[PDB]
Amino acid sequence: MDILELSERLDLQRFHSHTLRLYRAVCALGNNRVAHALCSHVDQAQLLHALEDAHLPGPLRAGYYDLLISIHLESACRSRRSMLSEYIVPLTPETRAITLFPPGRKGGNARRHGLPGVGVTTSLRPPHHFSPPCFVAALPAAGVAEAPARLSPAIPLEALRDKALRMLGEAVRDGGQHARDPVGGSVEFQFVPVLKLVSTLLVMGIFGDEDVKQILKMIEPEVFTEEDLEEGLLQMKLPESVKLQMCNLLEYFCDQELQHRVESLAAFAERYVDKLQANQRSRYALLMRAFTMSAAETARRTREFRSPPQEQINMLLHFKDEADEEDCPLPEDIRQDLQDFHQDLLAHCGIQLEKKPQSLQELVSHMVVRWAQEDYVQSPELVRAMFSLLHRQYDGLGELLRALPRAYTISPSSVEDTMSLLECLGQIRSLLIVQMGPQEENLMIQSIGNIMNNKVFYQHPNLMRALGMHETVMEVMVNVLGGGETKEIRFPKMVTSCCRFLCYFCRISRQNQRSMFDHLSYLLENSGIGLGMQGSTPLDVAAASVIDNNELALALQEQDLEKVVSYLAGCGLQSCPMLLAKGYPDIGWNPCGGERYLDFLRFAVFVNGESVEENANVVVRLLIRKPECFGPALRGEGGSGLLAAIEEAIRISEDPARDGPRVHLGHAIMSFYAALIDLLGRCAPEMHLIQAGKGEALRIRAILRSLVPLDDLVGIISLPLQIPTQPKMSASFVPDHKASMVLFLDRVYGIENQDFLL
Amino acid sequence: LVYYEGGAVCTHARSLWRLEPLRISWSGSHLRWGQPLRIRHVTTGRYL
Amino acid sequence: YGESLCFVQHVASGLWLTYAAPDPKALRLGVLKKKAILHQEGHMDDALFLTRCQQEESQAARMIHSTAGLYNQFIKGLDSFSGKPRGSGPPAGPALPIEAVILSLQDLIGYFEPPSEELQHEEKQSKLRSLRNRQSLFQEEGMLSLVLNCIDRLNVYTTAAHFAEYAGEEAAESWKEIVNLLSELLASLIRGNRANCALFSTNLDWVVSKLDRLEASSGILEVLYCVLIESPEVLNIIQENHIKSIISLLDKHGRNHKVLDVLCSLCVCNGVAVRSNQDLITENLLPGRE
Amino acid sequence: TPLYNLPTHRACNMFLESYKAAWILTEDHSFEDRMIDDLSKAGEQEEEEEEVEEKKPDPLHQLVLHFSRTALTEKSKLDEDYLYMAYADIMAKSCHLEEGGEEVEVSFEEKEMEKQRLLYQQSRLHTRGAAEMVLQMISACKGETGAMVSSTLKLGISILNGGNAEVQQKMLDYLKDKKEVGFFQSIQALMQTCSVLDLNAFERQNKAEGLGMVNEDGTVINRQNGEKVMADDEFTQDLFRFLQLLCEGHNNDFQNYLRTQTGNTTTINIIICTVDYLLRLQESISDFYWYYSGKDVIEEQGKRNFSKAMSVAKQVFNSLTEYIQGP
Amino acid sequence: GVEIETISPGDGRTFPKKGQTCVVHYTGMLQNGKKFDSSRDRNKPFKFRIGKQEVIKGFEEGAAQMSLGQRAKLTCTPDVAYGATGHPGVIPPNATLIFDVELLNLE
Repeated sequence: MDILELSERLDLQRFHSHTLRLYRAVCALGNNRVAHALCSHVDQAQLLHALEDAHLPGPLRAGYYDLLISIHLESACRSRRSMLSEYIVPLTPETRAITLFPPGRKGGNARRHGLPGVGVTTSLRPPHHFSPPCFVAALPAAGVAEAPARLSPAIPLEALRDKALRMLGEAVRDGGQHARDPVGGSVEFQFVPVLKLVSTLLVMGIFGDEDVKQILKMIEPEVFTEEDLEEGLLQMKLPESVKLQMCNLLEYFCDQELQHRVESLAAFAERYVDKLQANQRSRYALLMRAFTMSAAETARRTREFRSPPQEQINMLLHFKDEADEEDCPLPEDIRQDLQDFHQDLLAHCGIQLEKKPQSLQELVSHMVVRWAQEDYVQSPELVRAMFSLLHRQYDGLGELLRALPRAYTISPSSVEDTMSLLECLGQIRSLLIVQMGPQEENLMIQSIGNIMNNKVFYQHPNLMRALGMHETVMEVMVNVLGGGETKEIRFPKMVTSCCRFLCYFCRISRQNQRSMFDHLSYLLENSGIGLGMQGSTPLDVAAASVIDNNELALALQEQDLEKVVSYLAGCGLQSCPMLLAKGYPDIGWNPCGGERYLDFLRFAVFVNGESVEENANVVVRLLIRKPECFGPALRGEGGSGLLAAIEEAIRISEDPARDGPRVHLGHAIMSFYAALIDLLGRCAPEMHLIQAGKGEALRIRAILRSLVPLDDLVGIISLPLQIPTQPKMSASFVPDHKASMVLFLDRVYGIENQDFLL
Repeated sequence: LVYYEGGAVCTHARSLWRLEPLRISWSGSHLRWGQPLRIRHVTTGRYL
Repeated sequence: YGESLCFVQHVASGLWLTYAAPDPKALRLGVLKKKAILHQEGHMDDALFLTRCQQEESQAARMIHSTAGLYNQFIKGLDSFSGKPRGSGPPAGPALPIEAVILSLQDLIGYFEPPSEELQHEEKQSKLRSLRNRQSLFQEEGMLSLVLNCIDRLNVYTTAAHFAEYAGEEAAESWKEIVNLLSELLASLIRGNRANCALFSTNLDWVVSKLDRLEASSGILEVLYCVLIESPEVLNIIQENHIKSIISLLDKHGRNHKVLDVLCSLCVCNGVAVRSNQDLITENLLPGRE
Repeated sequence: TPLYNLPTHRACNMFLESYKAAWILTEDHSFEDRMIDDLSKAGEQEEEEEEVEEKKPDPLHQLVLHFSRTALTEKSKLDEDYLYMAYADIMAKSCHLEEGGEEVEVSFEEKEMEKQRLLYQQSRLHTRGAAEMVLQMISACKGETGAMVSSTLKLGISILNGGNAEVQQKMLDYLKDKKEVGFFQSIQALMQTCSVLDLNAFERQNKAEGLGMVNEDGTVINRQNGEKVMADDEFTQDLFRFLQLLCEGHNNDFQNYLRTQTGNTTTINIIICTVDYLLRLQESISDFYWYYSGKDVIEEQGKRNFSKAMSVAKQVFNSLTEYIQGP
Repeated sequence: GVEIETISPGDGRTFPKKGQTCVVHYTGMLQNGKKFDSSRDRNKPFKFRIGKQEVIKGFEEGAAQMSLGQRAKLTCTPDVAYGATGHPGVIPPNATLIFDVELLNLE
């Protein structure tokens, strides 16, 4: 039976259209293997003949057009739309030629703005890399190996481009005839899916300049070059569903106008900063030739050099924009050019300073108002889209100002490495949406590995702060960490890779740590982990954020500090059940878990070789209560001192029978107490500033000396250690951790006469 | 049994009680202090 | 109401009721249940005040009590003659309340019917909130366990005419109506509310196993459709045998767009794909081509 | 370090930043009034006419009803909704134009004429269509101190200015009709989180300000010292301003309802809660006096901080007065 | 292994030689089934080089047993073809495959 019997097809086409729903479903978001399989059931020729035909019932026409979008064009469109919100501009001679000036008519700012999207974009974005279909190729004999499976099935795009231009014109012309048998049984069925196709192909950006000029023609003959008559599509009365797709098309044109605007801004920036820096060179040289030393000349000469580039550019441009109070260090000639450019930019926008607007900006404003007069709408989505389009036009300064933070220029030379970076980022963003599984884990590490060890990630951290890549890595990490249950640790390798990348990202620059500081409360909430897996952990990156800031350390809230020590309370009670499954029989405490938390607590305080008083104060108040665990040894309810516990640990160290069969419990206890006194010794009140008069220092030092009194450090430091030339591992005892005890004595106690002699 | 549960059960239909005075005539009169009455769990149909 | 701070005691003893909190550590760290055993003098903080309930919940509670009593009588009757062969004659003294149960099922499905979409937005939202509340009030006290037990007890028989003997020959015709209306009633509960399907997601194996009979008609099928729509978290639990059962249903009961919508909803989660069930359904369904 | 001999691409990145902060962020918009005028003036086309007295909503009315429909949806946390920020500010600045846009003593005729062209502007905006739109989303915003409450409240100040007895009737009748308990709970939650004079944070920030060390020419990226100590001057003033302008006119009906709701199950009694916020501010500012009592001369930063606190204190005193002005 | 049933017109002498391209116009067909793949409808010659061992064994074996111009009806067994588990999502398990090829290949 032909795809045609409408009387008999009333029952059958319901089932068949819903089966096309299944076909589009299994070709889900970001799947290509199934899509290649579906190419057998529906080939290219069947699909193309469905595009050309005009006898369908109409639901199938929408379904078949949508199936074309679902198989081939879905993946590329989603990826390129995600990267469409970036405005990287490489520096090239072709870049410098671009300007707001229309090409072939002087004074074009007074006239129209050319046309939208016709101009060359030269924006940094990647290709698509389709692959063709076949079913006569040998399967991969080896494993998956995190392979891409497929790129996407391919189609000859030139055929689709020339086709899609055609029946749009035919449909518009037939609508201009105003017939009474629309294709598919209704006008909206005629116009919806065809406009869906051409809307997606605009996002592909595979239309010629003449092609987008042509597509601008039949909307209406208003946006026309200087150089029934196919009356405009907008002028026609047409229902709401089609109107939504019209909003999508106009949104694409507004994005092209914005991208052209910001691109021409970068083109202006390169020439302007080059000539400005040459004038700075010549002015400094003029000073060098005829300095004629005086106090005032030294003031100007010092302020030119000693000030950083930040204030230099800020002052240079601040003086330019003023109501005659310029005090310009530069001549009026450059300032006139800059004012002309700024006036041209403002003239390009809606600010100017019968019913023939002759421009996109005024045209769509009148159009959306005209739609709002008649036909009181009922689709909520149409309302949101329409008013989103309307506000965007007149507040062109707002749109521009919102776009410029994520704009960023780069050299001609480094464009090639950005392809590796951007395509890997597209892999990451595409893999974000899919539910997690073993195959994508191995694939995801490849993207992280290449981008981490690229080269370009080392340079330009402002670009890395743009694009939300740190948020993106955080977004993938929270999903695997999410669930709430302790057994939500499925795929426990992505956490290590993510934390490793974030740790390296913080070290690149200070402002990256400022960006990462906002999530710091969340990271320590999930700090409870197995406490012993190799590699990085969430707690480690949390410590790495605030390592060497000296202002973020002040910014820590009390709620953050009480949480980690609340976890430290359980370390003394619990027995570390992971090592119970390992084989170690029973220990009341958890030195291994405690050491990591104490390390992060260490990094709070010794910022740049000092000791911040505020965080130290809160730490010492909290440390009285929750470290009352770790048995009665240090609690004071018992009496086994540090020397007693260390001697006991040495007894376990030489005797492997008592401990179980990397980790050793005796070495663990040694390391735990050495780290604990490292924290306690480090957070003394200053060195001598506040100690010589302020009361807080005296109170803190008195309580500090009471817990670990003298005549116990001297015994512990005086103890021997096995010193071989046969050799013994450092994982039994350490000499550096003996030196950790010395740090307490230097800051807290001091020495008058006799401790030095002993 | 009966328990003084928290606020989670406040919206539910578990804590429903019916105040049934003794005599049939004018049962829905204005209740007063010290008036004898009876409690009826409407959901289960039982009496405290 | 609002401000009484009243106290209550017995008419005879006059012994004040109050909590005491005598519990051990185990209840103390767990639930905060306080058995209000009465004793002499009570406590100082025994004051109480009253809050009146709205019209809907009292009515719903009474319907819950009546339906629970009727269905408990039904379950007791069915269990009375379950494990008992019986010859040519009546089964026992107390016959089942067939007509009362049928009218109950009809009125209950009429009660939970959703509002008309043509109605205005605000009152539609209010009716939706009222329906969600009523579903929560019914589901918290139970009535899924009773319905599940009833349908499971009924589905021991398979003929729907002959082998359903122990109920009576009079109940030959009523069995199909009972099972269909019970499935529709379960559908009426499970519609819309997130909490109901979130609780009911445990019975995925039970419902998918039940899809093997004409008496287990498309009511349970669209129940599963609603469950997959509203409770997407259950989508990870699905295995290959469930997909094979669904495809077997499609083959056994002819072409049906409802199963296609079921599989389409099953394919994709809430804004998230699932490669596993995608590959499974793609392997099972398409390449056979028959 | 010299500005010259730098990379050519680096200077472009510098240039856009300074140009963004130099020419852009300059008041050249001059289109806020045109939106409200253009949307509402075209009630219907000259040719377009139902001619059966079946009037339909205007464009502006449709815009308001979309947000009101969005607010009524059942949800826990409200979405960001960056579109709403635009139309909220665009609407609010229109009525702000009369009072803000426009020594010499103004004439009686000019002042009365200035009182006019504001009730008409307010009537253009929100006496019909958006009276309850502002009130609805406050109830939706249950406890968040985010930008939702800030932008909505700024619109609420704009429409109620002068007293707007029509608007008070609309607001009060809607809120009394629906029995929507939770709005006053949202106000209570908002009021509890208001900032006060924290001396510990001020001392820490004073040490931070004392640490004037530069960092890659980025010392002043977070050396503000104003965003740390109060952080809530605008929002706190706008909140209590809204409560003032609800009962600017001597109603003695809205005031009674605000004191104690009748039909609702629970009564919040906001008027006492304002006293609690004042008492918190009293203890905070009193402690600041003790910190500076020993010191003779007051720091410039200290006086600036104290003036900010004093301005907020003034606004709460006036808002407190309007609950009892009129017997 | 392979049992072709050739058709007369063409050269019939120039066999394929190792390590060279072989144009085709294959149109698949399942045994007692339906078409699943073809290149005539797709309008592409599907060039491939013999020797690299990328195509299925049966197709290259059938191409080896013929020459330029002649059409044929290739047959393939499940072991030679995918038929151990099958190509996923299109071919079922334990399949038996049919092909027929025309070409204008270079050598």
